[PDB]
Amino acid sequence: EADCGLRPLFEKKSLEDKTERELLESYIDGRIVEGSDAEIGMSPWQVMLFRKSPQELLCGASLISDRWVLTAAHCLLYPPWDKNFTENDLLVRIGKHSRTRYERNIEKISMLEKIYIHPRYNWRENLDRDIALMKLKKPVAFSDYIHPVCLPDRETAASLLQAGYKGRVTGWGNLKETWTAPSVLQVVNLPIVERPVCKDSTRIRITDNMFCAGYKPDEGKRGDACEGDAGGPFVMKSPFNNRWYQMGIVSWGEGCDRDGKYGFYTHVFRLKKWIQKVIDQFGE
Ligand SMILES: C[C@@H]1CNc2c(cccc2S(=O)(=O)N[C@@H](CCCNC(=N)N)C(=O)N2CC[C@@H](C)C[C@@H]2C(=O)O)C1
Repeated sequence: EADCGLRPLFEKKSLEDKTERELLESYIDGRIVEGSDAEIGMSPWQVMLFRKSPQELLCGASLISDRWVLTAAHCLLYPPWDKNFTENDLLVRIGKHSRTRYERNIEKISMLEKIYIHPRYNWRENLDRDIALMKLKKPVAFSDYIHPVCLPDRETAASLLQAGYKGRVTGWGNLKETWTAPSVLQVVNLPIVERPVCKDSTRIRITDNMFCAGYKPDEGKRGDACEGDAGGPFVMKSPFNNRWYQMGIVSWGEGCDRDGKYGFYTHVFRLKKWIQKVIDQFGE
């Protein structure tokens, strides 16, 4: 996308969201709290993936063009639970801040033309390459509240996706609500963890198409990956062109809020080839 990574209400407008300068600095602070209410238009690529019959929220996602939504394959397909949603079992709302409040002339809704899951998406073991692209029927117009997010390049992925560096999840606590055995848009900034540690922390076979984020718990923080939503986006603001890049789809995890457990994600850049191939050779 020629226009992405720049929020209409922020970067385009010289203003900067309260908690962002702790992302560029990747500098951790003296606070127990981590996530709270997210401000108006703080993430204009956030997409609400819905089930049709009955009506319910499934996953979060991301607008990348006026045509393509990006998400975790699991949201659409999981045969251990015979979960196979077709194009017309699902819909999307964009520009939503309040979970239960229609903002007039502001929020949009759309049905899907087609669904594209990854071919060697290993849903049989560890949800390898948990990625999926959704094409829209009627295309959406970018306003102040709807804007596409950027995709990483080789320089950005090498320079940003390292341990200690920080990223950000946004959602509506779907996850938290689903596995607690909540209202307006949530934002919680998490740091990237060492792949040596990611492995170490889980009994489950991980791949390079996967990375983890969270806090090692000898530095007691209340920063949990469950305040967002499944299939949601992981984003990191680049200090080389101000642009916000999506780095990892919220993939999977063990339990939720606990010491020395981290949210694993799809390695977006590592699959940059696939995503782009379908936009270049299928839509428009
Ligand atoms: C290979 C994975 C391993 N784990 C699981 C699987 C399936 C069902 C439930 C689990 S869970 O209990 O460990 N945890 C849930 C919820 C925890 C969310 N953690 C995060 N920090 N993201 C989960 O990972 N998943 C991912 C797979 C889907 C199918 C169910 C469920 C979810 O709703 O996100 C398959």
